[PDB]
Amino acid sequence: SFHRVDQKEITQLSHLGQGTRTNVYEGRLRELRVVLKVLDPSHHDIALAFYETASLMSQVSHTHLAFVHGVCVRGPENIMVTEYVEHGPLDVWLRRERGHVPMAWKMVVAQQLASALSYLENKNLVHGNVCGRNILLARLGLAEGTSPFIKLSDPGVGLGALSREERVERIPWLAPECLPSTAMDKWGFGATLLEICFDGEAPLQSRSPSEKEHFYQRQHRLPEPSCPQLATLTSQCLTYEPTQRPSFRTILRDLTRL
Ligand SMILES: CNc1nc2[nH]c(-c3cccc(CNC(=O)COC)n3)cc2c2c1ncn2C
Repeated sequence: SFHRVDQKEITQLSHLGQGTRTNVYEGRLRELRVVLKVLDPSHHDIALAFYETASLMSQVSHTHLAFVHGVCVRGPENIMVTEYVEHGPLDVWLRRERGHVPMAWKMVVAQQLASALSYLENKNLVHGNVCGRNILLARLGLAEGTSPFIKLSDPGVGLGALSREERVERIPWLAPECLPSTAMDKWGFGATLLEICFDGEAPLQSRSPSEKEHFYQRQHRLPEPSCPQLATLTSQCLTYEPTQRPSFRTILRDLTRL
């Protein structure tokens, strides 16, 4: 279930970048500034995983979740119309501001992200693509006495429809059980906290596919974060056994208790 957008209602503007089986553009709806996620020419199983994401995102509402306006489906074209968030992806921003992002700023982002994921967990919904690229900055929190404001974006094509090579490319955000899950987002959240702590440089992100697969096969563990208040929590989320990961209710409480 999602809103159908007619092709006449959307205008495509400049290219923002590439996603998994997609090209992202700034656009106009009706006029409202939006983002257009244009799926590549695809088989039906890929387009169905794109529809499942649009349906998931159309049935949720949370202050830290990005809005989905609908989907344009006509012949070979599939375009998801999503919320344009003022300052774009968190990973890109963190890399530009490297060395100048305070610890307190990172803690706020962590709590907002846990609140969005606690909301999804309570509705028994899995995101499957938690990473810095999918976290959007609505407010920067740069001025004295202000705080950042993030929105978790849609997960794009569902993990279940991707190739093994594409899953390997998602290491370290990919939960290890997904390599060959109501707990996969806890691992994705933990790897995103490391990515945030390291100013947008996630561990392993540069390693070759075979090096990434060996790390998981041997159950080597990711580094401790540079934020000392997040070390216990990241270690608990980044456990190979899925049943040992804490719930987002616990994660969100553990963050408020710091
Ligand atoms: C400003 N608002 C938004 N910007 C976005 N950029 C991307 C995006 C996606 C893939 C690769 C890149 C990297 N490209 C650059 O660094 C060059 O910059 C143009 N960027 C998605 C996205 C977005 C926004 N609001 C909602 N969403 C989903």
